Amino acid sequence: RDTRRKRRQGRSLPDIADIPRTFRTPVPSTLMPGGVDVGPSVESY
Amino acid sequence: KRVPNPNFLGNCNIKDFKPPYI
Repeated sequence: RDTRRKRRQGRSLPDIADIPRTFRTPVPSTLMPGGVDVGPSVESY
Repeated sequence: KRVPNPNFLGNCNIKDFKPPYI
C-alpha cells in the first residue's frame, strides 16, 4: 500500500531506514561457537 | 558399557605391521 501511493503522486527503491539485524539459525556443529552440539560426540563411543 | 569407535586414541583398525628382520 506504500507502492499504491508511489503511483498516484508519481503520475503527477531500497529502504535505508530499515537496517536489518543478523540473527542466524545455528549450524549443527560440535566445535564451532554459534552452533548447536547435536550429532556425533567429542568422545568416540 | 562403553564401546570405542575406530576414531579413538589407540583403537585404530590399521595395525602396525612388523618388518621381517624384527
